Amino acid sequence: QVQLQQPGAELVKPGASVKLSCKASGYTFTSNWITWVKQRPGQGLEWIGDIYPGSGSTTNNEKFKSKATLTVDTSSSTAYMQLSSLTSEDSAVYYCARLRGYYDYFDFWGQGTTLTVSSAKTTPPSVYPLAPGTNSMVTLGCLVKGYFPEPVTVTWNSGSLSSGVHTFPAVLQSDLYTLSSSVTVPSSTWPSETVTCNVAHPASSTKVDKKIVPRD
Amino acid sequence: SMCDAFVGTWKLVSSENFDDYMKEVGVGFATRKVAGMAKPNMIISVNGDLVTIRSESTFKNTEISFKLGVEFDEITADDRKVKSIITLDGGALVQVQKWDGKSTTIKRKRDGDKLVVECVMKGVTSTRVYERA
Amino acid sequence: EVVLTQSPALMAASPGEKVTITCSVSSSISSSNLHWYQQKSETSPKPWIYGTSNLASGVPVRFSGSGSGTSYSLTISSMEAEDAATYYCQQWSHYPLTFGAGTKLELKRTDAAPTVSIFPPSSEQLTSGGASVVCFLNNFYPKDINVKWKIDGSERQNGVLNSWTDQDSKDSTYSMSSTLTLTKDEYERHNSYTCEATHKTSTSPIVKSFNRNE
Repeated sequence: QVQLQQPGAELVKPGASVKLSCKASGYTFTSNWITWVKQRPGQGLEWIGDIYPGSGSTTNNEKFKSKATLTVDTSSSTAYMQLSSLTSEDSAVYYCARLRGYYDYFDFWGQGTTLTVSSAKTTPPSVYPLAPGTNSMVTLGCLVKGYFPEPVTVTWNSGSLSSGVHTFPAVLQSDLYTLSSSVTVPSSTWPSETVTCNVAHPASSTKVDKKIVPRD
Repeated sequence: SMCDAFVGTWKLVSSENFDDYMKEVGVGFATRKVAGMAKPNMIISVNGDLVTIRSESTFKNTEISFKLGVEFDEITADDRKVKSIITLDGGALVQVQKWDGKSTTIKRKRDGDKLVVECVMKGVTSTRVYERA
Repeated sequence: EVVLTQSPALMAASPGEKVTITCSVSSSISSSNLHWYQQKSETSPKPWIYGTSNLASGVPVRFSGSGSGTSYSLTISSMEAEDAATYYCQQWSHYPLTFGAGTKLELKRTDAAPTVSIFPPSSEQLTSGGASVVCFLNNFYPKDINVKWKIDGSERQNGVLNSWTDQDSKDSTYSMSSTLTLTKDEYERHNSYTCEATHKTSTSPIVKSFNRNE
């Protein structure tokens, strides 16, 4: 079947350059334009360029002239987009797509490559518990702070407590990530029955547990 | 004989209005771009009542084989799914193509030593002139 | 540049209901080059309708597309739960290739008030040196809501960070953490910490608070 393969995520320092790939298969590579689309979190879709494998000719956005440069290797059946002089503004998901002739719409898409440009450095999370100071139902939480890489996997009671959990999406505060998780449990359960927040950060191989101890 | 004044290998000498022709055909910017890189050689050949036109380029090798008066399906250079019918009248080959409720005409005739192809869509006329290879 | 303006930026519809988005153009395009894509959860967008009205492989029959000169549109005959998604039109008749900004389609449900919860800095964090105050605002509809932090009876916007979950797959509500980051020293200056939420359901804003030493 028709498929474009992009790596999942890339990490590069500011000021450096990076070259992203879109490997094609399931159709004759040189017969279709390949486009690149940038998407930032929250924001909509941005067009960078088109390349015609087989010729290597390009059409480009005037907004991305300095930044992006499109090329191909037909032997490999791959498309490449090189970004340069990287800043935080280049942290986004980059989609490559196959374009369909006459009409000129994108019928096939690669998963994005989530590019992250940051001063970096594998840092595990600090895990803090959030107890109250309520009701039939009691909300608790934990704060997973300053962890860089991405992702983290927050679970509660080793997965036991699942529905009525909200693990919120992380924000970059400076050059680290922070996110929160909220669980709700019955007052009959807690504090007598313990609640623990289990956070696993693959990048540092660290798995941590915080018993939510009260003051309430 | 048959249809023998068209038979041969032809090479493009001059094109005019072709991009605009494709704008009227509804063809997208990317496809119009590739289509205007290619300056193909048209190769014609007749066996019995079946004529064949082969637009042969680096980028795309198309080939239509048609009986003449008989409707046939075609994928055009610019990537349309069309129904075409080809007629011979007054020394000219008139190809009509229909798709998505639209119709265009490709008329191929001789001038003298040269072969002129005119494509017509909603009063945009393209004119390509080929000479012999 | 051909500017595509998509109307309702944001839209709510209940299963069964008829739905129309418009994509409106600043200048003439060829209907054959106007396309819609559907994106869910910011994963790879999908081709939905091509050439104004065509409809991509495996796209259901309830969807249709329409167009004419000034405006194009996308219609669902009858809303389904899986149709909740963000839909972008796009144009490739003329350089540059442009997109519209999208219209998010959410699922409509009954209004629901938020559960507000405020959380003081854990002694672990204080010991470690920082001080993050957290307020949860959980399971509410619609997505529009104000979160105000007051310290000792006066608004603090400096250092507030918010975070919104995507529409819940089971109950179609939204939730939010709002986090206040302070230096431990400034935390120890003030005593009363108050998270105040204003949401369409209630007139009176919901006020949760704590005192640094109770």
